[PDB]
Amino acid sequence: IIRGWIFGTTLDSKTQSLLIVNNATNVVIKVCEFQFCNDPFLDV
Amino acid sequence: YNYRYRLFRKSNLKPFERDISTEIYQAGSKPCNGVEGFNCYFPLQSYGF
Ligand SMILES: *[C@@H]1O[C@H](CO)[C@@H](O[C@@H]2O[C@H](CO)[C@@H](O)[C@H](O)[C@H]2NC(C)=O)[C@H](O)[C@H]1NC(C)=O
Ligand SMILES: *[C@@H]1O[C@H](CO)[C@@H](O)[C@H](O)[C@H]1NC(C)=O
Repeated sequence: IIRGWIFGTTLDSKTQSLLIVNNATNVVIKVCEFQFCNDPFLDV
Repeated sequence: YNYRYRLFRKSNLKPFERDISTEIYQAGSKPCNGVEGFNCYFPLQSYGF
């Protein structure tokens, strides 16, 4: 059920954030000023 | 007039740190609430080449 992590300061597009999404051992990684789902999850 | 520097900061950068924040704040420490004015100098400033 655990499928990654968010890292940064404010975590809400006010700053650059490292996003890691995990598919057990495959990983997706990107570093934008993302706006996620505001109460975060992988959006299945 | 485009070529730009943050003229002031609230701390020095870590080596190879990138910072694209854009907020007015201050040069110094006067209460300013994100509005320009005395001491409230926006650090993003540029050169007339
Ligand atoms: C990295 O980010 C942190 C915030 O998450 C910055 O820490 C704050 O720095 C100001 C002064 O610049 C202090 O007034 C705050 O009390 C600090 N907060 C915390 C929680 O420590 C920090 O300046 C940033 N580091 C760099 C090198 O830019
Ligand atoms: C991992 O999951 C993402 C969606 O969360 C998907 O785009 C990607 O193709 C997946 N990769 C693998 C190898 O499972």
